[PDB]
Amino acid sequence: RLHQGELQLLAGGVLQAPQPVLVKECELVKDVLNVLIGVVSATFSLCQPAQAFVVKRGVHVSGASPESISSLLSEVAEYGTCYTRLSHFSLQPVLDSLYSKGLVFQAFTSGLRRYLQYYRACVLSTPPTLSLLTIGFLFKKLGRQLRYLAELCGVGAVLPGTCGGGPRAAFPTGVKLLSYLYQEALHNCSNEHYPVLLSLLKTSCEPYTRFIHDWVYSGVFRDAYGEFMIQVNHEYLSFRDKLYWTHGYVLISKEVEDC
Amino acid sequence: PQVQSAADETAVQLSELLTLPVLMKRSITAPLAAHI
Amino acid sequence: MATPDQKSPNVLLQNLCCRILGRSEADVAQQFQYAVRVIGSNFAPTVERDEFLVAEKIKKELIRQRREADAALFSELHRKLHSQGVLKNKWSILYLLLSLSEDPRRQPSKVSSYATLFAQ
Amino acid sequence: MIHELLLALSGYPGSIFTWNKRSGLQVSQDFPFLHPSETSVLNRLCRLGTDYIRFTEFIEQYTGHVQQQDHHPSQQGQGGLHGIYLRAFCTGLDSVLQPYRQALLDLEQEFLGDPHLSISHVNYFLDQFQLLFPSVMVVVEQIKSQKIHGCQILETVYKHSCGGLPPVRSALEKILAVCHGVMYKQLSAWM
Amino acid sequence: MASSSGAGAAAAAAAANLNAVRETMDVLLEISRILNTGLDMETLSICVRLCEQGINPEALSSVIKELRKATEALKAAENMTS
Amino acid sequence: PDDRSWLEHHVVHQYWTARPSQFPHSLHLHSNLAAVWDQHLYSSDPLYVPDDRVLVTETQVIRETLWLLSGVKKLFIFQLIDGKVTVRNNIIVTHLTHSCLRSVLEQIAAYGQVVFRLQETEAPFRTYQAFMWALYKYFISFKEELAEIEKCIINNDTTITLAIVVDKLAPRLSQLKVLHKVFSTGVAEVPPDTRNVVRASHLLNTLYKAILEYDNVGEASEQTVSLLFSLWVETVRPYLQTVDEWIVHGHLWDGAREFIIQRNKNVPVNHRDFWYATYTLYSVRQHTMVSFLKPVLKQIIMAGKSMQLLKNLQCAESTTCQAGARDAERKSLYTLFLESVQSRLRTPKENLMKMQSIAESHLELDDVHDPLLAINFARMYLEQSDFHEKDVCVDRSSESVTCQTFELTLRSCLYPHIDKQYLD
Repeated sequence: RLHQGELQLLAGGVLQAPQPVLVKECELVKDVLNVLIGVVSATFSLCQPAQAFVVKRGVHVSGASPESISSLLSEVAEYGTCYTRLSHFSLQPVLDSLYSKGLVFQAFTSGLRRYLQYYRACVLSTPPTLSLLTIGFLFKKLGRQLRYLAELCGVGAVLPGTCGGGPRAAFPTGVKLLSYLYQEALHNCSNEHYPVLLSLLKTSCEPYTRFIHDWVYSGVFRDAYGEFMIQVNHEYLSFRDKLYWTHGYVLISKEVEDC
Repeated sequence: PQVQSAADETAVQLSELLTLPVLMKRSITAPLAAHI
Repeated sequence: MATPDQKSPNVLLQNLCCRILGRSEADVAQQFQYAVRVIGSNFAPTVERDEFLVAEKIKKELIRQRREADAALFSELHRKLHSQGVLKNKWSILYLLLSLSEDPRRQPSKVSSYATLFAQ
Repeated sequence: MIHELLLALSGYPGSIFTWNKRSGLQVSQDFPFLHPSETSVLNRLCRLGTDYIRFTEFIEQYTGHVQQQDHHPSQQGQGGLHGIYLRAFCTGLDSVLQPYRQALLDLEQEFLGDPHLSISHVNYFLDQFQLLFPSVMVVVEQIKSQKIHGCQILETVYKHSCGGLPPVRSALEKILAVCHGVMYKQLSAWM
Repeated sequence: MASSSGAGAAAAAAAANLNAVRETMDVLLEISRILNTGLDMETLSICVRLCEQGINPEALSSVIKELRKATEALKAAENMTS
Repeated sequence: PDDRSWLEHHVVHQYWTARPSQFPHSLHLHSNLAAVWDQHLYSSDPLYVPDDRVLVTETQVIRETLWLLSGVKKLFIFQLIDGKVTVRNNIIVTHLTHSCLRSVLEQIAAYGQVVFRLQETEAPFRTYQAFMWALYKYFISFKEELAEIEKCIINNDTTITLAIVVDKLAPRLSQLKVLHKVFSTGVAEVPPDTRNVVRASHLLNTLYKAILEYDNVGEASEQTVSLLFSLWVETVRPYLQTVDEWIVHGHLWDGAREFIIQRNKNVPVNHRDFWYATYTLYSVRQHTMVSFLKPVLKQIIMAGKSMQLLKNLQCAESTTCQAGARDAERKSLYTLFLESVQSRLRTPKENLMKMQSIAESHLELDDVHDPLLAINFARMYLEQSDFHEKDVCVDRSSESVTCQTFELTLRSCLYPHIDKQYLD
């Protein structure tokens, strides 16, 4: 407090330092836990466009400087922002008829919902008796991995309107999904996300693998979103000549890499 | 197995022995080749 | 936006007298009166009103004290201060800093205790 | 301040311990409430914190970013630290800071138990990391400066593994083991 | 929804300006120390505020010298009475 | 500032700051000894001008002394001039005479200057690295006692005086003095332009002679003898490692060329002089012989030559590269020597299951745990949380009468093993 007063005296009133509000840790932990679920607290307010908690100015913690405490809380708020924004991005629930991302993407989002459920379970498993620094260090790796995966999936926590990051690419589907997953797995093969990325790839391929099974066994194209490389043109599929084989079911050959 | 249990460790043993593309190839093409 | 209550120069001077004497403002009343008398007096313009000229004079003075490393450090700090642009009156602050410099090499002519007689 | 000092060592600079992009974490100024010898001890601790901050900056620089799927992964290795070995290096750095984080947490617990503890107890307890961190930081800075690429970085680590500090040797052995695990995975794929 | 995001950026800009001021103040303190001015953090801040108010450096120096002589007599008495 | 000033008055006075903290002290003759001496001096010499003396607290003096002994620089009372700790002249304590305080502080300052010279050590070479490591361990051991003294001071329950602290540190102070002299002779007496090999050889000979001196010094040097033995083990560790590498792999890996034997790269294995010229002793000065190894230096040379020949003879893949005891699984010459010395001197899925239990306690029953995801989340959160993954007692004090001579202990714990490996 003395040092902040001295700094204010030196700054001649121009730096309106937000008044340091001293809060008890047995409370700060609760605010941190709310951030871990992306919930805004008395110290952290949710910035709606970012779906991000914003720290109340002038948060003071006992035993630490309000500026240093604010820095720590800013890092924790960034992790909570990543959690809440990622949850919202993954929260696209139902593969309804308006869902154009396909069944592989829908299954991926289901797996992502499972992942976020596991994250919530972990956050709830965190005892509120842990230290703020201990909790921060324990979740530092997990938050970094979550941020890396969110950027990798284009579902990065940054608000699309405020982040001058270019347009977050639509989550790849079908062959595009497979290529995206393969590239990320190669790039993230050393990360803690590599097993998780493999799990998500399996889960997203499961509807695609069912479609593949039906195509291979019955020649039935079960691709509801056009993700399979083969399209069936039923007008020629009813043909009883060479044209039946060539045009009734057509494999999209030109973009074989994309199909 | 892949990622479907918890305590299970063999579920990823191939995933640690084999690379994800090679693991997926081995896992998918063998039944695929049989059916084809 | 309520610019921290930088108490008026009279209050600041009283606080400064109290701080310098290590006594409360009420205990520094004679010193406060002396300070008020000095502050109300017409002061000659500072020797140098050029930020760079004042900085150069400070560097030269440090060199004169055989503090050549300190002279270089002073020139560097002056460059840094000029680049920072925080001070509005660079010439006045530079002149003040030059005026407040003390030569460590010159054995302090110990102020005879007799000077205290006039402080009261 | 001790909690503030740890926060600065945990990457939260304050008014006393300022972080400078050029200077790293540093004590902002001499404070009237410390003996100048205490100021010197604080400056040494701020040196350690600066090294930790620089390590954290490097960790973020090479691990903190999601790997951009730039089509040519080979060219990622040139400018930015990239490569499976680069990811392994960052992971090793984080693992080596994990024991440091644990020691910092133990210090935090001790300070919570006894509010009368002084900096000398920390300086005793943290001296092992005050010796460890400078050498690993020098090794990492050398790797960055020489642009060691791919497994050739591993060769430098081996050269660095020949260090005289037993704890530095062990830490570099752990990092080398992780990188060798990745190398062995690639070698297995090839073979 | 956008507006809530803006306040954080404004606060960050103000904090960056304040941090820059703090760095500048530390540099200024170091410069004063190199010049052997004898000002402490509180005394230096008071002098800066006074200097910011336009005080003549010659007048300020004379006032400082007189205050220092009075302070030295008072400090000698305080050290003698304990 | 008012609350801060009240604390500053109650949290211990700024006397450690150049601001004069005037503190109330008893005017009793026994308590005002400084003041009584000032009165007598003032009364005795009409030419006597009273110098300005700074009154310092005894507890404050003790704390600053401990900080100096803890290796803190920039003390207020004790200034370091040309690497010499010097007391500020205007310091006085209530209970000591200026001359008496000056004498005690001069002794303390001499010890602090010694520490400071020792504190400045950079470790540029393997042997210098070992010496630095040993010095760091010693300084740790000293800092432990210093921290315990500081803790006792902090408790403030009992009167601790400077004399009491000096007496407590007397054995440590003596060890520090012996170490300072030994270090000065081994390193400080070494000319700066000496080759790193030459510096190392001089240090090694100094170590051997010091070892002999301390062994002759008897029980009173037990702590010092232990220190020297640990230092010798550490300094030989790089040397013993190089010897082990030469014996096992037949290759002298000496980046700094600090070993007394240098391999001549100009002598190929198929050269007639391979057996003779390939590995050359740095024999330019006869002084390059390692005194502690000198009794075994010839056997060492023969073993190294044999291993260098075998590795340098294009041997068919000889089965005697057994996949069994790896040289890494072989106790290193430093490790084997330490183990043999200690023995002669009698000297010194589960994580997945945990993650599954955590999930069962915190995950809803119906959500299938994904084992790849389970492992990932375990590593990032649970394995992150459960990372509470936080010595050769060469002390002759136990059986100094039964401890063999340094050369005898070497011959019995290391040399027999070295001879065995050479014979094999």
